[PDB]
Amino acid sequence: DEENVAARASPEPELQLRPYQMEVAQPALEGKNIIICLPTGSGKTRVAVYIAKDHLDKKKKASEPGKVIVLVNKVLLVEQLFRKEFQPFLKKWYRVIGLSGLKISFPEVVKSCDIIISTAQILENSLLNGVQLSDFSLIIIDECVYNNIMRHYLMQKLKNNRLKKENKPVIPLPQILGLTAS
Ligand code: NA
Repeated sequence: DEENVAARASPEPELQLRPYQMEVAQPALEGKNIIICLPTGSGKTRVAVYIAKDHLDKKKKASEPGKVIVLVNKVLLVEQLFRKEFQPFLKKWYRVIGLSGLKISFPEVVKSCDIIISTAQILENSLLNGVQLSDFSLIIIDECVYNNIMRHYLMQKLKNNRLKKENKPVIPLPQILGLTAS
């Protein structure tokens, strides 16, 4: 019909999820740390991008810091998620970049961009050594390397419990979104 004719001439990618995908995303949309398990890579990716956009939109509305890092475990996945997914979906609203490993610096992409696609190793190197976990409001972990990052998170949670006891400000920690297909 008339609606269908128009839709057939509407080329921009769309980020409307199926109801099942919405159901499994819901706790992440509410800001809860969670794992999402989906049956396809394309589905997992679309859900990740939707959650990232929702997250950053809410932070902007609330005048709170918003910055997403997406961690993968292969250099080729960095360029894929950057150029084929997050950039085409969100470039209208957010500064997206992929960094895998020559002039571009990881600490500087963290300062200047809103969605950073990188490897777990690069984050871990920047952390275990320029960058802090608190810099990010959301960390998306593909195929949920990660033991050290997770220990680091948990230790900051423990440290925050001490800071609270001491009537000192806590250090902000990101929401964690783990993905697995499937
Ligand atoms: Na799916």
